[PDB]
Amino acid sequence: AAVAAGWHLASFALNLAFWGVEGMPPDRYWPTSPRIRLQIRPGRYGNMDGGQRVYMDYLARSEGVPLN
Amino acid sequence: AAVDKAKVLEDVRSIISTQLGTELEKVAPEAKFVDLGADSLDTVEIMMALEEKFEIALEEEGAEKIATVQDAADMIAAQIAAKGN
Amino acid sequence: KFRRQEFIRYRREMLHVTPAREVRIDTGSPDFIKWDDINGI
Amino acid sequence: AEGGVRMFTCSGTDFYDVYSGVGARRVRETFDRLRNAAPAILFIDEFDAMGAARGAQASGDESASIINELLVQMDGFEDNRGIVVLGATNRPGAID
Amino acid sequence: AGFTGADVMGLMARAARMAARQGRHAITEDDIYAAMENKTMEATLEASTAGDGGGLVGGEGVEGSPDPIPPQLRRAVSVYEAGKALLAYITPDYEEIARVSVCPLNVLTGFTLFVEDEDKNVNAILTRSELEGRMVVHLAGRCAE
Amino acid sequence: GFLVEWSSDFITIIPENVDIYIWNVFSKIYRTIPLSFISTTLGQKMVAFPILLSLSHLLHRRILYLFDTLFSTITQPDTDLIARQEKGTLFWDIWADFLVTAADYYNEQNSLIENISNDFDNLNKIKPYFEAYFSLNRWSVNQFITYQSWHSHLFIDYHPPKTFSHIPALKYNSILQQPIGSLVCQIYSGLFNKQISKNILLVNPKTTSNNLVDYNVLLIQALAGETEMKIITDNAQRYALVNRGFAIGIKLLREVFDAIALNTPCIFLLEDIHAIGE
Amino acid sequence: CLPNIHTSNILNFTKNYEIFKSAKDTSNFGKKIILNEMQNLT
Amino acid sequence: TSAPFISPMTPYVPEEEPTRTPPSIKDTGTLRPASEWYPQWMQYRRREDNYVFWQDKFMRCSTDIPWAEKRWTLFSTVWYLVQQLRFVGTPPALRYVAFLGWRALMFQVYAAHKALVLWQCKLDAGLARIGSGGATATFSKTMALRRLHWRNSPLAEALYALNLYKTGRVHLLPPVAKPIPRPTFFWLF
Amino acid sequence: GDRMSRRLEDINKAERQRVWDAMRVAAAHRYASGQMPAWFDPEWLQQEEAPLNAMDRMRGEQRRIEEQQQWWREDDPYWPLRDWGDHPMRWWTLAFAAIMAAGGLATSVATGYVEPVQAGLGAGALLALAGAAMSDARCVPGALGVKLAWAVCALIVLKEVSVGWQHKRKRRLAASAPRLELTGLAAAALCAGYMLTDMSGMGEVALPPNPGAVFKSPDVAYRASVWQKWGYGQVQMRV
Amino acid sequence: QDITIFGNDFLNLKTINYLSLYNSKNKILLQLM
Amino acid sequence: GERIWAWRNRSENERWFWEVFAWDRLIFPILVIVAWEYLVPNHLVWAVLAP
Repeated sequence: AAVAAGWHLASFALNLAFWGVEGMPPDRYWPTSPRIRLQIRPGRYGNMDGGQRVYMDYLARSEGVPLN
Repeated sequence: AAVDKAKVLEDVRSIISTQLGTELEKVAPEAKFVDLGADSLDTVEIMMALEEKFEIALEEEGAEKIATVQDAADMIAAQIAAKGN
Repeated sequence: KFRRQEFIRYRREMLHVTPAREVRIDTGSPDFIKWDDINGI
Repeated sequence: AEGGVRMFTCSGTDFYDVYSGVGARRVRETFDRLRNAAPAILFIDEFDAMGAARGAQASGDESASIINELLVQMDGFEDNRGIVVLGATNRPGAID
Repeated sequence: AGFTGADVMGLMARAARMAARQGRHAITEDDIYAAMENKTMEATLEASTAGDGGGLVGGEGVEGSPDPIPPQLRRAVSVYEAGKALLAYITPDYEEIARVSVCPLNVLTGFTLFVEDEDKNVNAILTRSELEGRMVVHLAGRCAE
Repeated sequence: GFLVEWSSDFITIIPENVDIYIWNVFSKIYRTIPLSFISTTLGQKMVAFPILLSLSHLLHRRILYLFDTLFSTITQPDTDLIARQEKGTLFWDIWADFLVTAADYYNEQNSLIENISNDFDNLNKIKPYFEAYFSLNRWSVNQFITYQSWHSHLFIDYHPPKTFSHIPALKYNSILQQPIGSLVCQIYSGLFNKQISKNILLVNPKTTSNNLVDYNVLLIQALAGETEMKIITDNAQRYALVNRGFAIGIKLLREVFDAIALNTPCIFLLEDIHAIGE
Repeated sequence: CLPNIHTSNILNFTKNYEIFKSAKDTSNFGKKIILNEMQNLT
Repeated sequence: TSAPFISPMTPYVPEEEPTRTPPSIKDTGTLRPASEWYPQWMQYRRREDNYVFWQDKFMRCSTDIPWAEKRWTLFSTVWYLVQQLRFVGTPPALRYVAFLGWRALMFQVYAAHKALVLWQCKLDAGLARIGSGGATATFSKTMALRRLHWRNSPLAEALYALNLYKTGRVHLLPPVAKPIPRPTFFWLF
Repeated sequence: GDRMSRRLEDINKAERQRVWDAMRVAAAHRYASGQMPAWFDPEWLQQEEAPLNAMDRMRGEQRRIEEQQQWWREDDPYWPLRDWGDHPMRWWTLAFAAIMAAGGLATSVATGYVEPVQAGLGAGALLALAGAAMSDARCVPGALGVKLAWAVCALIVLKEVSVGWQHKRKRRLAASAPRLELTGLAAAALCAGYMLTDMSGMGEVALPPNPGAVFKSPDVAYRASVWQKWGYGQVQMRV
Repeated sequence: QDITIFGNDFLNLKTINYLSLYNSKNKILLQLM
Repeated sequence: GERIWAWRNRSENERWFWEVFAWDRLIFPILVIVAWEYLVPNHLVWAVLAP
């Protein structure tokens, strides 16, 4: 059991030694926004004028601003 | 191109001094290399130390005709002079 | 992140249609402002 | 005719009406019609009617909106395979 | 003289850059003097060299600027700056010299940096002796050339 | 309430920073698969090393693509939006165009009445592939994008196709080596997402030649192409609008500045600053 | 700064030459076997 | 004189484009590593003459690549996997530790090589004595430096040893070693 | 300046040389099929350099040399390290071909197996042809020769260390396993010596370029060509 | 009296300034020839 | 960073190969055809016509 756990622990330690993106250059086959890479853009229907309102607070829901 | 022979001469003198064990004010800008406590298999060690200090490569024929610390300093200054081109 | 938070705040506030940006005076820093550090005064 | 392609046309007037917000949907729809009907060539007379420079008689939300949506249809997600926008003007300095 | 806080912080940044250009990491005082000289010469060559005109830089490779600045044109600049500094030294109660230099930013002129005291004539006084000494020092370069 | 969302399409209500968060977490979780696979399998015995390297790379990319497809499937329009699409297209662009032809052949509610009346009075997907004979993911070759992001409800450009071989004159201008070189060295090492922002003056001589070329834009787009970053460009004349002694655009500019401050890392171009700097 | 290259002449030729050379590899050392086939009694 | 039109006194030897990028500007011809950011000579030149550092960087990295380093072969598309592992699949910390260890090892290797070169100069000075028979106990600093910078092929040092042991002539040296070009086969490597 | 003059002069010299080489090739292809204006002297295709570059070099050389005068062979021991016109690894190729053919015949008669003599004679013949074409290292055959030689010695090393020799079969199964013997070691030394000398020839043969190499190319016709070949002729070039 | 060269005979303003300020009389005579 | 810049400039073909070509246009179609023909009983309507 110790060996079979130490494998996962070594892998987790290795993934920890990364710590971020410092050292990682940009890449053009892999942007950071999935919508650019996947060519996703809204159309005409399903467009509510006061839907933008909702949009804002959803952003405000995740940008963590407890005002909302 | 434009090289400061003063600094080069100072540091060549320092390297020679530190290599042989003679005090810096004794090694004159024209003192040859056998009179300062060095044979033939020791003028090559100080050549190596010079290359190591300045991180350049000495031309070999010009190294066969080194006799005064002035000519050593002049060879090194000419090497550093023509670096980018 | 602070810029993003304040932009979200202000844009929701103005689409719903203060400059009191006080600062706290820290004293433990080495750049602490001394009373008579000043010169020619 | 000699190119053998369907021809769509317009004018500088019907689009520069001041009913606010209508221009965006208008240009969106006409460009989508071009795309689904392509190849085709859109001829538009007195283009300088809409393509005026900034600081004109607007508050940057009606005219700017319609010419920015013209842009977004011309450059943003370009799929205009066979489409050609052939404007007609005689004051080529006034275009934004 | 005449600097403030923003000046000195921007000076520290440009001084770090000037210290990089000589293959060092620690800022020396010579890098600060070089930063002053660099700012001054860049300011003067931005005013001289403009939409076209020009004819003052010396390291651009274009038909205007020769690449190595021929040697007969370096002897002259050195003679010029030497005569100017020599006359500014032997003149009683002139400013003090901080750093003499030749070919800053590759332009074909020298640059002598003068330390002066703001409390002998408090930004307002000009006596006759001082003006005559300045005249002599400004003709010395041409005369030595 | 509930209906404004429940009757609208999915992507217009959800922000993009949310999906960017999801993607960052996924990437950070699975970014150590190749090394673990390689170490596990590897202790003519090591003629298989190329095979295990190939397998590691292919498997990592498979995981990434499976995320991509699972994402892009659940954001398609559902039954409501597809119904809206096809019946709106039958209601708008076949009936109303026949209506327009009828109107301007025959030619305010009363008018629409004689219209509705005077016109009441008078009025195998595969087969073509064989018929042609018996008688493409542009993202795979083109990774250059124009976009408007972080505020959809700014015209950024992603990965321009330039490089420093489109400006040979850089190779000789001995005053441009150090700044541009330091910029590139910083971006490639990742240390550019944590530097204080900068300002730089790009003076170019007055050019009224017969050329449409400008080497400011050329140099900066070459720098945006060499590193595969994104670039934002705007002109200053578009913000020197004043009326009644009130300059409107001069706060539009601070607004676009604090929007640039939300899409890091980026290059912001701003040309002809003397228009607001005399 | 910038050197205002379009009103120059050496910059013009050197620029166009380097761009052309960098576009694509256009060296052909394997077309010279035709030079080793000029006297054949066949 | 096969040349019909013009034949100078020196025969024409064709020139061909280079196949590898030059040593950087910073490295010595020897085995010891470099100063790892700034060379030591940069300190003895004018600030306005050290644009060659960043220019040499721009050249080796982006502007003059010899079209023989951009050949697509079956060998390079697996070396790509190796290099991409090293650059994207490893965390920079382990890379840094390996870097330090490699630097230390290379320093020790250089010290060993220098000692060996010195011993070689002794041995050759000793053998030239038997060779010429008489007075010369001398060697050539030329050959010591050429040995320290790897400028001699093995055949050259063998011929030199023979020439010393038979005729002395400690100032007659092999011509020089020429640079090795980059091997190419076909779509293979 | 004095630093841009050199750049200009090297550009000019390189361009003159390229044009003279293209001329030699096109004139050869026009004269080997009849259409040449009959004042054409086919010995001009032997002037390698260029007339202009040659006149420049001759003038400069005579000026330099005028203004500066204001086994064993005890007269030159370093006779091998001199350019004779052929590849260095040339007598090794022929020596190895002779050794291969001799060993093949010897062993295949002294045993009765038909494989060693066939392998040895094939290897000998191909290495002899290679060592013949390697006798003029400046030309194109001088390069295809080293290519053929490396290929043959590599195949020898491969067969030895991976399949072994038929005449070296025994009853056991761990002793009749392929290891590296003398001939494989010699062939490996040959491949290494070829690679360390010169194999840089014919460098324009590789896999064709992708749409990934022409993404940032400064030319539209070339990129459209590459896309069209690799199956992307319809993708829009918003470039 | 290395490589034969041909000039481009055009005199800019920056070139006129360089020649006027830093060159002798003989350089000017050559340009006029 | 400098090393990654030099390495990116010399390996554009290999990069596009491994990112766009290796699976989608080389390995996946081979695998798909072999897999389909391993299943799918030995008739003609199934082994040739529907493929």
